[PDB]
Amino acid sequence: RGQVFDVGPRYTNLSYIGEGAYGMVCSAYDNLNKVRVAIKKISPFEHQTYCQRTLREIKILLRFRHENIIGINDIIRAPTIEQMKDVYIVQDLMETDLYKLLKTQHLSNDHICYFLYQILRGLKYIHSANVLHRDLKPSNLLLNTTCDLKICDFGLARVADPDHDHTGFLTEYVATRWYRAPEIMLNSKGYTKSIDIWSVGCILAEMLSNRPIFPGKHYLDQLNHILGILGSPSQEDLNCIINLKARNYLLSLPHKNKVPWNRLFPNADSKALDLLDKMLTFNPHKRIEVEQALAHPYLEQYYDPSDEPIAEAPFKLDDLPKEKLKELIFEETARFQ
Ligand SMILES: CC(=O)c1ccc(N2CCN(C(=O)CN3CC[C@@H](C(=O)Nc4ccc(O)c(Cl)c4)C3)CC2)cc1
Repeated sequence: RGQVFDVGPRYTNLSYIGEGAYGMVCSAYDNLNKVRVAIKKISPFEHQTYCQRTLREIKILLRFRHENIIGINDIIRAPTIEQMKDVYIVQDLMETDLYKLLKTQHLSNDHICYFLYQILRGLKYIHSANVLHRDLKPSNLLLNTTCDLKICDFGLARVADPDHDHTGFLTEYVATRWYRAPEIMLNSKGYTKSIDIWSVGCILAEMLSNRPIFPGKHYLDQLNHILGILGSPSQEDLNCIINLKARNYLLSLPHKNKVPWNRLFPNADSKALDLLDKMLTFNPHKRIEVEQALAHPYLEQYYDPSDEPIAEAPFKLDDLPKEKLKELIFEETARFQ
């Protein structure tokens, strides 16, 4: 679109797909490996934050190999650090994403069940590598005509760090508001695996009704949408809240009873709602883990631990200047030259 998309000599015949904060994505013909691929142009080097998100996307996707996780097939950039101003990331081309599908189609239970299984199968692999995605939502679940589902966008991913998850009440957060677990607003930095399970619970709810379950209009409104459905937290859950300010705030609220899942989703499968309840558990310590979710009765037709692979070894940037991050991005993309 009169921007500049220099991907030769391997890729030709471009067509605009979309754009966002990250940059722009087109489809293109891989003249060396038969078919059309997706190529995204990233221009991150003027700011540390954009460099961090780019290095995470690249380092992680290059180390992962899983059917339900988008791969990186190739990376195009200049031959020297001085001339490198953009980076083009080549990935398998997908037809749509769950966000776009839910705007035009109501899904049958058997589609919801199969898509949920794939999300959880990919998430099992991510979590087995000690990685957190931290921004799961419908637009980050890519889909094709044969209903294959691939998780994308690891720009906000982190290595899990439960010992350093604690933070103060109403601490700012970057990931997508509607998919934030309640603890993000109360006492958590989103450094435990439970953060992702909550987001998957939101996605399941959204597949059941074609509407976001907790559409907060702003930061604090997100927690009151969550409490408006889950109802007031139990005494046990309040005494696990850590922060004086978070405890005081929850104790100051009028009592609110839980809205039954069968009243929000009167046409849903009862086993889907039992699993939804366990993913949307207020206390992250009581929230179901990915392996338990895969073993839940709702997914019994697909559950097969021998066909739900894990990573061969776990993964083991904050305040690193943009210049150092550019050098690391250069080194990480060297294998494709
Ligand atoms: C603000 C700013 O300058 C900025 C700069 C960088 C930045 N990063 C975010 C994380 N990165 C990504 O590339 C994430 N991508 C972007 C697009 C999405 C994706 O994978 N789509 C996709 C893939 C295959 C397909 O077949 C199809 Cl149809 C679509 C996730 C790195 C860059 C964020 C922000």
